[PDB]
Amino acid sequence: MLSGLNHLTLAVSQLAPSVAFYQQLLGMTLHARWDSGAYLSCGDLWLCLSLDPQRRVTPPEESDYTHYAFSISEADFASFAARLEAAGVAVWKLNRSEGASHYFLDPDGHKLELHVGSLAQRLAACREQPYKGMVFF
Amino acid sequence: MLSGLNHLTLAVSQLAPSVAFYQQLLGMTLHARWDSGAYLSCGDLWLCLSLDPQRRVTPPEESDYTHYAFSISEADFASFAARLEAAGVAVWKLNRSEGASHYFLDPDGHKLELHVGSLAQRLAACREQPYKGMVFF
Ligand SMILES: c1ccc2c(c1)CCNC2
Ligand SMILES: [Mn+2]
Ligand SMILES: [Mn+2]
Repeated sequence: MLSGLNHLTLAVSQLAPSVAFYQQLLGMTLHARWDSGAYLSCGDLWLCLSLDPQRRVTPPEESDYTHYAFSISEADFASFAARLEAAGVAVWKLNRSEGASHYFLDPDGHKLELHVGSLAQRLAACREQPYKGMVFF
Repeated sequence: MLSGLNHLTLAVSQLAPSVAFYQQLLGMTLHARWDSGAYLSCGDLWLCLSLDPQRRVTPPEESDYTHYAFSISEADFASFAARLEAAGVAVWKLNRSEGASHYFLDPDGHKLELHVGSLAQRLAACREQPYKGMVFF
Protein backbone atom coordinates (compact mmCIF):
# COMPACT_ATOMS: atom_id res chain seq x y z
CA MET A 1 0.00 0.00 0.00
CA LEU A 2 1.30 3.44 -0.98
CA SER A 3 1.23 6.06 1.75
CA GLY A 4 2.39 9.42 0.40
CA LEU A 5 5.18 11.06 -1.52
CA ASN A 6 8.50 9.73 -0.28
CA HIS A 7 10.53 12.32 -2.19
CA LEU A 8 10.51 14.69 -5.16
CA THR A 9 13.64 14.59 -7.34
CA LEU A 10 14.27 17.43 -9.78
CA ALA A 11 16.91 17.13 -12.45
CA VAL A 12 18.97 20.31 -12.62
CA SER A 13 21.47 21.58 -15.17
CA GLN A 14 23.62 23.67 -12.77
CA LEU A 15 23.68 22.53 -9.17
CA ALA A 16 24.79 25.68 -7.38
CA PRO A 17 22.16 28.08 -8.81
CA SER A 18 19.47 25.48 -8.15
CA VAL A 19 20.58 25.00 -4.52
CA ALA A 20 20.58 28.78 -4.14
CA PHE A 21 17.08 29.03 -5.56
CA TYR A 22 15.52 26.42 -3.29
CA GLN A 23 17.51 27.27 -0.15
CA GLN A 24 18.15 31.02 -0.34
CA LEU A 25 15.19 32.26 -2.36
CA LEU A 26 12.48 29.79 -1.36
CA GLY A 27 13.72 29.23 2.20
CA MET A 28 13.97 25.47 2.15
CA THR A 29 16.34 23.68 4.53
CA LEU A 30 19.59 22.40 3.00
CA HIS A 31 20.77 19.19 4.69
CA ALA A 32 23.60 18.06 2.43
CA ARG A 33 25.22 18.78 -0.90
CA TRP A 34 27.74 16.86 -3.00
CA ASP A 35 29.31 17.17 -6.40
CA SER A 36 26.21 15.91 -8.22
CA GLY A 37 23.25 16.69 -5.97
CA ALA A 38 21.67 18.09 -2.86
CA TYR A 39 19.10 17.08 -0.26
CA LEU A 40 16.65 19.68 1.07
CA SER A 41 13.47 19.61 3.10
CA CYS A 42 10.37 21.78 3.04
CA GLY A 43 8.30 20.78 6.04
CA ASP A 44 7.78 17.05 5.59
CA LEU A 45 8.84 17.15 1.90
CA TRP A 46 12.15 15.54 0.98
CA LEU A 47 13.45 17.34 -2.10
CA CYS A 48 16.41 15.98 -4.07
CA LEU A 49 18.25 18.10 -6.64
CA SER A 50 20.13 15.85 -9.04
CA LEU A 51 22.73 17.23 -11.44
CA ASP A 52 21.73 15.80 -14.81
CA PRO A 53 23.54 16.62 -18.08
CA GLN A 54 20.27 15.75 -19.85
CA ARG A 55 18.32 18.53 -18.12
CA ARG A 56 17.50 21.41 -20.42
CA VAL A 57 16.48 24.91 -19.46
CA THR A 58 12.94 24.72 -20.76
CA PRO A 59 10.65 27.65 -21.58
CA PRO A 60 7.14 27.19 -20.17
CA GLU A 61 5.52 27.12 -23.62
CA GLU A 62 7.64 24.02 -24.44
CA SER A 63 6.66 21.96 -21.39
CA ASP A 64 3.36 20.42 -20.38
CA TYR A 65 1.29 21.34 -17.32
CA THR A 66 3.16 19.02 -14.89
CA HIS A 67 3.95 21.16 -11.86
CA TYR A 68 4.83 21.17 -8.17
CA ALA A 69 2.94 23.29 -5.65
CA PHE A 70 4.22 24.29 -2.20
CA SER A 71 1.96 25.16 0.71
CA ILE A 72 1.99 28.64 2.20
CA SER A 73 -0.32 30.29 4.68
CA GLU A 74 -2.90 32.91 3.77
CA ALA A 75 -0.95 35.43 5.88
CA ASP A 76 2.36 34.83 4.05
CA PHE A 77 1.18 34.22 0.47
CA ALA A 78 1.05 37.71 -1.03
CA SER A 79 4.34 39.01 0.36
CA PHE A 80 6.19 35.85 -0.70
CA ALA A 81 4.75 36.06 -4.22
CA ALA A 82 5.63 39.77 -4.40
CA ARG A 83 9.19 39.07 -3.24
CA LEU A 84 9.63 36.47 -6.00
CA GLU A 85 8.27 38.98 -8.52
CA ALA A 86 10.60 41.72 -7.32
CA ALA A 87 13.52 39.26 -7.52
CA GLY A 88 12.81 38.71 -11.22
CA VAL A 89 11.55 35.12 -10.97
CA ALA A 90 9.90 34.14 -14.26
CA VAL A 91 6.30 33.08 -14.38
CA TRP A 92 4.22 30.72 -16.36
CA LYS A 93 0.58 31.27 -15.47
CA LEU A 94 -1.63 34.14 -14.37
CA ASN A 95 -5.23 32.85 -14.24
CA ARG A 96 -6.22 31.45 -10.83
CA SER A 97 -8.10 28.38 -12.02
CA GLU A 98 -7.50 26.38 -8.81
CA GLY A 99 -7.75 28.99 -6.05
CA ALA A 100 -5.15 31.26 -4.51
CA SER A 101 -1.94 30.40 -6.36
CA HIS A 102 1.21 32.05 -7.72
CA TYR A 103 2.85 30.26 -10.67
CA PHE A 104 6.61 30.61 -11.10
CA LEU A 105 9.59 28.88 -12.70
CA ASP A 106 12.83 27.50 -11.28
CA PRO A 107 16.14 28.14 -13.07
CA ASP A 108 15.65 25.13 -15.37
CA GLY A 109 12.00 25.90 -16.05
CA HIS A 110 10.51 23.44 -13.60
CA LYS A 111 6.94 24.65 -13.10
CA LEU A 112 6.36 25.64 -9.48
CA GLU A 113 3.42 27.07 -7.56
CA LEU A 114 2.63 28.69 -4.24
CA HIS A 115 -0.84 27.61 -3.12
CA VAL A 116 -3.03 28.44 -0.13
CA GLY A 117 -5.40 25.63 0.84
CA SER A 118 -5.84 21.89 1.24
CA LEU A 119 -7.49 19.33 -1.03
CA ALA A 120 -10.53 19.36 1.25
CA GLN A 121 -10.81 23.13 0.84
CA ARG A 122 -10.36 22.80 -2.93
CA LEU A 123 -13.14 20.22 -3.15
CA ALA A 124 -15.46 22.46 -1.13
CA ALA A 125 -14.69 25.40 -3.40
CA CYS A 126 -15.29 23.24 -6.48
CA ARG A 127 -18.72 22.16 -5.25
CA GLU A 128 -19.74 25.83 -5.55
CA GLN A 129 -17.79 26.59 -8.74
CA PRO A 130 -17.19 23.18 -10.30
CA TYR A 131 -15.09 22.34 -13.29
CA LYS A 132 -17.00 21.25 -16.34
CA GLY A 133 -18.36 17.71 -15.95
CA MET A 134 -17.19 17.45 -12.37
CA VAL A 135 -18.26 14.49 -10.24
CA PHE A 136 -17.43 14.04 -6.56
CA PHE A 137 -16.89 10.62 -5.00
CA MET B 1 7.38 30.46 4.64
CA LEU B 2 6.75 27.28 2.70
CA SER B 3 5.39 24.46 4.83
CA GLY B 4 5.45 21.40 2.55
CA LEU B 5 4.30 20.03 -0.78
CA ASN B 6 0.76 21.20 -1.43
CA HIS B 7 0.07 19.08 -4.52
CA LEU B 8 1.73 17.25 -7.40
CA THR B 9 0.12 17.77 -10.82
CA LEU B 10 0.89 15.39 -13.67
CA ALA B 11 -0.05 16.27 -17.23
CA VAL B 12 -1.67 13.27 -18.91
CA SER B 13 -2.48 12.53 -22.53
CA GLN B 14 -5.55 10.35 -21.88
CA LEU B 15 -7.51 10.76 -18.67
CA ALA B 16 -9.17 7.34 -18.44
CA PRO B 17 -5.98 5.21 -18.53
CA SER B 18 -4.25 7.55 -16.11
CA VAL B 19 -7.15 7.34 -13.64
CA ALA B 20 -7.11 3.56 -13.98
CA PHE B 21 -3.35 3.50 -13.30
CA TYR B 22 -3.33 5.74 -10.23
CA GLN B 23 -6.66 4.64 -8.70
CA GLN B 24 -7.00 0.96 -9.61
CA LEU B 25 -3.43 -0.24 -10.13
CA LEU B 26 -1.67 1.95 -7.56
CA GLY B 27 -4.60 2.10 -5.10
CA MET B 28 -4.89 5.87 -4.68
CA THR B 29 -8.22 7.35 -3.62
CA LEU B 30 -10.19 9.15 -6.34
CA HIS B 31 -11.97 12.19 -4.88
CA ALA B 32 -13.25 13.94 -8.01
CA ARG B 33 -13.04 13.83 -11.78
CA TRP B 34 -14.05 16.36 -14.42
CA ASP B 35 -13.84 16.46 -18.19
CA SER B 36 -10.19 17.53 -18.10
CA GLY B 37 -8.76 16.14 -14.89
CA ALA B 38 -8.97 14.32 -11.60
CA TYR B 39 -8.04 14.73 -7.94
CA LEU B 40 -6.65 11.76 -6.00
CA SER B 41 -4.96 11.30 -2.66
CA CYS B 42 -2.24 8.95 -1.49
CA GLY B 43 -1.75 9.43 2.22
CA ASP B 44 -1.02 13.16 2.62
CA LEU B 45 -0.25 13.54 -1.08
CA TRP B 46 -2.75 15.50 -3.15
CA LEU B 47 -2.30 14.33 -6.74
CA CYS B 48 -3.90 16.12 -9.68
CA LEU B 49 -4.13 14.52 -13.13
CA SER B 50 -4.53 17.24 -15.75
CA LEU B 51 -5.57 16.31 -19.29
CA ASP B 52 -3.11 18.15 -21.53
CA PRO B 53 -2.82 17.72 -25.32
CA GLN B 54 0.78 18.94 -25.00
CA ARG B 55 1.70 15.83 -23.00
CA ARG B 56 3.83 13.47 -25.09
CA VAL B 57 4.08 9.78 -24.29
CA THR B 58 7.76 10.03 -23.53
CA PRO B 59 10.29 7.18 -23.64
CA PRO B 60 12.52 7.16 -20.55
CA GLU B 61 15.68 7.70 -22.61
CA GLU B 62 14.14 11.00 -23.76
CA SER B 63 13.33 12.50 -20.38
CA ASP B 64 15.63 13.68 -17.65
CA TYR B 65 15.97 12.18 -14.16
CA THR B 66 13.11 14.17 -12.59
CA HIS B 67 10.95 11.63 -10.76
CA TYR B 68 8.31 11.09 -8.10
CA ALA B 69 8.78 8.51 -5.34
CA PHE B 70 5.94 7.03 -3.29
CA SER B 71 6.39 5.60 0.19
CA ILE B 72 5.71 1.94 0.89
CA SER B 73 6.69 -0.29 3.79
CA GLU B 74 9.46 -2.84 3.40
CA ALA B 75 6.93 -5.58 4.15
CA ASP B 76 4.65 -4.50 1.28
CA PHE B 77 7.36 -3.64 -1.28
CA ALA B 78 7.91 -6.98 -3.03
CA SER B 79 4.24 -7.79 -3.57
CA PHE B 80 3.54 -4.30 -4.90
CA ALA B 81 6.46 -4.56 -7.30
CA ALA B 82 5.13 -7.95 -8.40
CA ARG B 83 1.70 -6.38 -9.02
CA LEU B 84 3.27 -3.75 -11.26
CA GLU B 85 5.23 -6.45 -13.09
CA ALA B 86 2.11 -8.57 -13.62
CA ALA B 87 0.41 -5.49 -15.08
CA GLY B 88 3.30 -5.08 -17.54
CA VAL B 89 4.47 -1.77 -16.12
CA ALA B 90 7.88 -0.86 -17.50
CA VAL B 91 10.97 -0.32 -15.33
CA TRP B 92 13.31 2.56 -16.16
CA LYS B 93 16.23 1.91 -13.76
CA LEU B 94 17.61 -0.77 -11.42
CA ASN B 95 18.13 0.06 -7.75
CA ARG B 96 21.75 0.75 -6.71
CA SER B 97 21.15 3.04 -3.66
CA GLU B 98 20.20 2.44 -0.02
CA GLY B 99 16.66 1.44 0.75
CA ALA B 100 14.50 -0.66 -1.50
CA SER B 101 13.44 1.14 -4.68
CA HIS B 102 11.41 0.07 -7.72
CA TYR B 103 11.64 2.48 -10.68
CA PHE B 104 8.59 2.35 -12.93
CA LEU B 105 6.84 4.38 -15.63
CA ASP B 106 3.30 5.73 -15.80
CA PRO B 107 1.27 5.52 -19.02
CA ASP B 108 2.74 8.81 -20.30
CA GLY B 109 6.28 8.01 -19.23
CA HIS B 110 6.29 9.95 -15.98
CA LYS B 111 9.15 8.52 -13.95
CA LEU B 112 7.90 7.00 -10.70
CA GLU B 113 9.53 5.12 -7.84
CA LEU B 114 8.48 3.01 -4.89
CA HIS B 115 10.93 3.73 -2.06
CA VAL B 116 11.38 2.42 1.48
CA GLY B 117 13.16 4.85 3.76
CA SER B 118 13.21 8.44 4.97
CA LEU B 119 15.52 11.40 4.46
CA ALA B 120 16.87 10.78 7.96
CA GLN B 121 17.75 7.20 6.98
CA ARG B 122 19.46 8.37 3.80
CA LEU B 123 21.43 11.03 5.66
CA ALA B 124 22.58 8.51 8.26
CA ALA B 125 23.82 6.18 5.53
CA CYS B 126 25.55 9.08 3.76
CA ARG B 127 27.30 10.20 6.95
CA GLU B 128 28.88 6.74 7.14
CA GLN B 129 29.72 6.60 3.40
CA PRO B 130 29.63 10.11 1.93
CA TYR B 131 29.17 10.75 -1.76
CA LYS B 132 32.06 12.42 -3.58
CA GLY B 133 32.26 16.02 -2.41
CA MET B 134 29.61 15.60 0.26
CA VAL B 135 29.14 18.34 2.87
CA PHE B 136 26.51 18.32 5.62
CA PHE B 137 24.72 21.32 7.13
C1 LIG C 1 20.83 11.52 -5.47
C2 LIG C 1 19.73 12.33 -5.63
C3 LIG C 1 18.47 11.76 -5.81
C4 LIG C 1 18.31 10.38 -5.82
C5 LIG C 1 19.43 9.55 -5.64
C6 LIG C 1 20.68 10.14 -5.47
C7 LIG C 1 19.30 8.05 -5.67
C8 LIG C 1 17.86 7.62 -5.55
N1 LIG C 1 16.93 8.39 -6.39
C9 LIG C 1 16.93 9.80 -6.02
MN1 LIG D 1 -1.46 23.52 -9.13
MN1 LIG E 1 14.49 8.62 -6.09
